[PDB]
Amino acid sequence: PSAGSHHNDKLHFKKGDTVIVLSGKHKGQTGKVLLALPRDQKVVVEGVNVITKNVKPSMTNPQGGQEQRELALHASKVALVDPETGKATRVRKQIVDGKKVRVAVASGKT
Amino acid sequence: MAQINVIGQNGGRTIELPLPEVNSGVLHEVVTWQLASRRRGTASTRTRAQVSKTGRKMYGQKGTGNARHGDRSVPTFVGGGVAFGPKPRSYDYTLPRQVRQLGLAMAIASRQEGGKLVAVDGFDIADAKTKNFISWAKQNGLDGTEKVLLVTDDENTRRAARNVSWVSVLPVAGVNVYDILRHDRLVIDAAALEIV
Amino acid sequence: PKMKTHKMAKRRIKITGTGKVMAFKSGKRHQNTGKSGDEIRGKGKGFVLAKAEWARMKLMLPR
Amino acid sequence: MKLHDLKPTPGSRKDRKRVGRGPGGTDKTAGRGHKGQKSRSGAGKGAFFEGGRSRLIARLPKRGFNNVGTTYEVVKLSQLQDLEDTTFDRDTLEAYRLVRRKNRPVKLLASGEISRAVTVHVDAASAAAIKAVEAAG
Amino acid sequence: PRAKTGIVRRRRHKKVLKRAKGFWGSRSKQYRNAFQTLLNAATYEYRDRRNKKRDFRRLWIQRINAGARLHGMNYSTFINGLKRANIDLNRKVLADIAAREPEAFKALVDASRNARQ
RNA sequence: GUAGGGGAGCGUUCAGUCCGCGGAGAAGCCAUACCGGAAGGAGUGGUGGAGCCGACUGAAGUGCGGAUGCCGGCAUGAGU
RNA sequence: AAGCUACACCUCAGAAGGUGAGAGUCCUGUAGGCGAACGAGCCCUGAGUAGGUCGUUGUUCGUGAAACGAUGACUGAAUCCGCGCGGACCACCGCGCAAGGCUAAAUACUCCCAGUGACCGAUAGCGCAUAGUACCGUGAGGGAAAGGUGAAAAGAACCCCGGGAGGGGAGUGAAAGAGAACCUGAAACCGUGGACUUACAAGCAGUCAUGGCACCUUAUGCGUGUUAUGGCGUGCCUAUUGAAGCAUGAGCCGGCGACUUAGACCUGACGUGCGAGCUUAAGUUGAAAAACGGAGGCGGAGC
RNA sequence: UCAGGGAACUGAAACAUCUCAGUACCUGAAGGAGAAGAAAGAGAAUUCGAUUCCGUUAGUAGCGGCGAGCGAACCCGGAU
Ligand SMILES: [Ca+2]
Ligand SMILES: [Ca+2]
Ligand SMILES: [Mg+2]
Ligand SMILES: [Mg+2]
Ligand SMILES: [Mg+2]
Ligand SMILES: [Mg+2]
Ligand SMILES: [Mg+2]
Ligand SMILES: [Mg+2]
Ligand SMILES: [Mg+2]
Ligand SMILES: [Mg+2]
Ligand SMILES: [Mg+2]
Ligand SMILES: [Mg+2]
Ligand SMILES: [Mg+2]
Ligand SMILES: [Mg+2]
Ligand SMILES: [Mg+2]
Ligand SMILES: [Mg+2]
Ligand SMILES: [Mg+2]
Ligand SMILES: [Mg+2]
Ligand SMILES: [Mg+2]
Ligand SMILES: [Mg+2]
Ligand SMILES: [Mg+2]
Ligand SMILES: [Mg+2]
Ligand SMILES: [Mg+2]
Ligand SMILES: [Mg+2]
Ligand SMILES: [Mg+2]
Ligand SMILES: [Mg+2]
Ligand SMILES: [Mg+2]
Ligand SMILES: [Mg+2]
Ligand SMILES: [Mg+2]
Ligand SMILES: [Mg+2]
Ligand SMILES: [Mg+2]
Ligand SMILES: [Mg+2]
Ligand SMILES: [Mg+2]
Ligand SMILES: [Mg+2]
Ligand SMILES: [Mg+2]
Ligand SMILES: [Mg+2]
Ligand SMILES: [Mg+2]
Ligand SMILES: [Mg+2]
Ligand SMILES: [Mg+2]
Ligand SMILES: [Mg+2]
Ligand SMILES: [Mg+2]
Ligand SMILES: [Mg+2]
Ligand SMILES: [Mg+2]
Ligand SMILES: [Mg+2]
Ligand SMILES: [Mg+2]
Ligand SMILES: [Mg+2]
Ligand SMILES: [Mg+2]
Ligand SMILES: [Mg+2]
Ligand SMILES: [Mg+2]
Ligand SMILES: [Mg+2]
Ligand SMILES: [Mg+2]
Ligand SMILES: [Mg+2]
Ligand SMILES: [Mg+2]
Ligand SMILES: [Mg+2]
Ligand SMILES: [Mg+2]
Ligand SMILES: [Mg+2]
Ligand SMILES: [Mg+2]
Ligand SMILES: [Mg+2]
Ligand SMILES: [Mg+2]
Ligand SMILES: [Mg+2]
Ligand SMILES: [Mg+2]
Ligand SMILES: [Mg+2]
Ligand SMILES: [Mg+2]
Ligand SMILES: [Mg+2]
Ligand SMILES: [Mg+2]
Ligand SMILES: [Mg+2]
Ligand SMILES: [Mg+2]
Repeated sequence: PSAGSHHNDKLHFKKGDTVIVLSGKHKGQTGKVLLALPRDQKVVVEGVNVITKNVKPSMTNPQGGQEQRELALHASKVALVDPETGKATRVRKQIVDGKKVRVAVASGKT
Repeated sequence: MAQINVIGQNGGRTIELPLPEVNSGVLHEVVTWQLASRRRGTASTRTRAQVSKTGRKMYGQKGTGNARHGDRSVPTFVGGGVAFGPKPRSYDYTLPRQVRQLGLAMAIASRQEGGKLVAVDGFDIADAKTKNFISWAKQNGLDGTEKVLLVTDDENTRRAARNVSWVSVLPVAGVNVYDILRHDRLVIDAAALEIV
Repeated sequence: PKMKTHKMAKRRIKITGTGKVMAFKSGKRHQNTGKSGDEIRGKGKGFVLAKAEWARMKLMLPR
Repeated sequence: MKLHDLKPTPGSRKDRKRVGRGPGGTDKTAGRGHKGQKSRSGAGKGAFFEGGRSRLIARLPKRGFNNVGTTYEVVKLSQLQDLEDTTFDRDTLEAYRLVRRKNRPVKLLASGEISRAVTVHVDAASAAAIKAVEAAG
Repeated sequence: PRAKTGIVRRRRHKKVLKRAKGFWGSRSKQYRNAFQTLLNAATYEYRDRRNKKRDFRRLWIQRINAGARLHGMNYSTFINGLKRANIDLNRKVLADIAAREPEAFKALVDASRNARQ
């Protein structure tokens, strides 16, 4: 099945952005972007994570071991914010030097 | 009869409509003709034989003890070859001219029970923006509890609302015994085609 | 399409009239003839009867 | 009008014969009879002994005139009609042929029609009523 | 448009199969013997209904002369003598009168015999 | 009442329009003693887990018990 | 949550796809706008000939009264008061200049790409949800079946019986009534349990009648299941004068499987439009739609 | 697409002419197309005006064991 790139293989955000989730259990919760894989539309943000029962043996250890770990989301979270939640986003209109197409919403830069 | 117009004039006008209580008979046959004429003929299926992709002669006409059979490409086989399948074809046919002109006249006529708004110009839309077309229509009882068909002449004026879920545009000419009959009302506008 | 069977045309079977199928009268062609003088004459123009439907579609366009 | 409530004229569409498809009618053998040369088909209008072969009297050509019987011609009210006005006013469809008139009940008033040729007895009843007829000189 | 057989054929077959209750063997489980058994069963249902009319006829009669002869006359010289007693005409299932009230069937015996004298 | 002609219809897919229904659960499947003159159609329950019924019109790859029919699965012979 | 609801908003943009279930206003997009260095793209005028005889042949041309073009064999002209044709042939009257060459466009097709569909949706659709593979053949050549965890791998740490395989718990998850022999899961077929039954019985396997024993969710009845016993009772189809036939076919169940399509074609029934008149074809222009187009076709005169 | 070769089942209710059909097949040459093309023409109006394609003429004129069956062109309307 071809996947992820119905969104023209583009991300609506960057590797280090602060972002908020709207979706399911994690709606309204916030975190820094950590992994952004664009062609599978995956995103990892701090505090979304869960208990991966881990390799029963011999990952240099005899016994296995549960441990909490990051669990990525489809770009079902909603992206950059500044006016303090939600936020659509439009502006790509030249910072200083006039070259970088910075971001904005109904307000200022991101 | 002769319903009131809007901005340009406000005259009466009703043409001698074909109104014997406009039978569903002629109207139905025109609609069927149109839905038939527009149909594409794109339904290929593989012929019993050679269009299907298989072989030869299979084995023993007599004496194997298995049933008779000849090749792997026949409808009795679960292999290939539809016997009497669709093949591409056309359904369009010249319906007689008198009946389609009678049809659209009857269609316009069917809306003189309760329907058919102004044929005249009535365009106070700010060049071309939908919210202002919605206001124009909203002053005419076109609040959109009823789907409505618009016909006119100015790309600037139909462009106002190609979007709205109730209305759909068509230019002058290109009217449809089906379209005006399938929307719940007709904004006839364009007074030129309306009067002769 | 649809041919006429040209075996119908200059052969007997005129199509003509109120839709009925005339044909000729046959025996003593130009095969030999002593025989009667009132039969050698009575071989002009007949007209068949319960076969016409077959004859017509031989030649429904009246060639 | 309601497309739900459109209805074709009763009796203007009848259903196809579905041959096969039950012992509720047209069982087993289809419309067909049982054995015999009735099966995957061929052979036409031919009896396969001797097909009533009658003899052939023959002459190849023909060419026939276009007709204008003058019974419509008298109620016409418009008179003195040259016939190239007539093909381009009504009647006389044929462009490839030549025109002729003929006697049909009466003639009555005067007229003057320029047809390609006509029956001699039209001149017996067109000349009476003070009318000319032009054979095309 | 293709229009495969799906859902139609199973529904038909299941209705036939469900007509088969305690049918023996593959009469209850294979469609083809279930349906075929039902053809012959049609034959039997109709014929039998008509016949059941005539069968209770027979049971009727066979009780009535047993009681009659208990009183010393046969069926023949009894249903005669009620009809010859004319207005006596009760006819339908005299069986039950003979089978439950004998005080009554004795009186009907006396009536028939009086009519034949 | 056989071939055969005639009449009125039931069900399947697709299309147009309507009326709507669906995670408080759809189609499909499963049971059933209700209904219609038949093809059939509903009620309720169990299963399922994402689509779908009813009405009117239109178009058909539209209705299987057979064809030593096809594909597939599974039996009998036999614990031989 | 995208559904319900309540209040808003854009619309030259309500085409579409994704997103934990159905989103105009969340994402990709859409209408519209812009858009690069190199990038692709409209006195003469034809001789081994013309013409002829023999064999043949092409167009409607089957040796027919058979012209004309065409060469295989043998022959073989004339110049502008001249040369070829006009269906044996002749005269007249007409049409045209052979034996030198080139020539775009309207036409065809579909390996390849895009869009669309009263096209399929896993026995369908291409043979292939990919494979000319596996497999068969010395070869030429023939030739399969093909699918689905969950929204997300969070893909089951740890414990228990077992060499394992397999399972039972604990966890995760809405669901493990999804666990990787992973959507639904019919039927034939195999079993385990229960009710009612069956070890002197003769049986197309039912049907109708009545007693017995269970049961009570369209359901305490004219019930439902199952029994005992009586009466009656020769599978189905085909093919046939005549089939239970010791005549054909068939192990069973599932799915595939047979009166169609085409054409300005004929001939009827029914229905609609216009009616002494009715109608277009190819095409042109417009297409979220259809108008135009009389060439031509059918009536109207028959023998 | 053009060319050099060129079948037979079949239909004719048998089969020789005939049909199937210059179809299948083989071979040669070429391209995005190709062929054809600029009148010793069509044809009967002293009309026309290179070629190709479509409609119609018309299943008409004709061909034919005058059997089965095969089947033009001109005029006219279009694409160019
Ligand atoms: Ca043993
Ligand atoms: Ca044994
Ligand atoms: Mg065998
Ligand atoms: Mg196939
Ligand atoms: Mg049809
Ligand atoms: Mg005649
Ligand atoms: Mg039909
Ligand atoms: Mg019938
Ligand atoms: Mg038979
Ligand atoms: Mg056959
Ligand atoms: Mg024939
Ligand atoms: Mg004979
Ligand atoms: Mg005419
Ligand atoms: Mg019986
Ligand atoms: Mg009695
Ligand atoms: Mg539910
Ligand atoms: Mg049901
Ligand atoms: Mg779901
Ligand atoms: Mg079929
Ligand atoms: Mg049968
Ligand atoms: Mg079978
Ligand atoms: Mg098998
Ligand atoms: Mg959506
Ligand atoms: Mg909302
Ligand atoms: Mg020269
Ligand atoms: Mg020569
Ligand atoms: Mg010669
Ligand atoms: Mg000959
Ligand atoms: Mg000559
Ligand atoms: Mg020559
Ligand atoms: Mg001549
Ligand atoms: Mg489908
Ligand atoms: Mg397949
Ligand atoms: Mg399969
Ligand atoms: Mg293959
Ligand atoms: Mg090998
Ligand atoms: Mg090999
Ligand atoms: Mg999945
Ligand atoms: Mg295991
Ligand atoms: Mg284990
Ligand atoms: Mg839990
Ligand atoms: Mg389980
Ligand atoms: Mg499951
Ligand atoms: Mg396992
Ligand atoms: Mg699912
Ligand atoms: Mg499963
Ligand atoms: Mg057990
Ligand atoms: Mg048991
Ligand atoms: Mg014993
Ligand atoms: Mg016993
Ligand atoms: Mg025994
Ligand atoms: Mg019994
Ligand atoms: Mg016999
Ligand atoms: Mg018998
Ligand atoms: Mg036997
Ligand atoms: Mg047998
Ligand atoms: Mg036999
Ligand atoms: Mg056998
Ligand atoms: Mg026609
Ligand atoms: Mg044609
Ligand atoms: Mg032969
Ligand atoms: Mg033959
Ligand atoms: Mg031959
Ligand atoms: Mg070919
Ligand atoms: Mg080649
Ligand atoms: Mg080459
Ligand atoms: Mg032309």
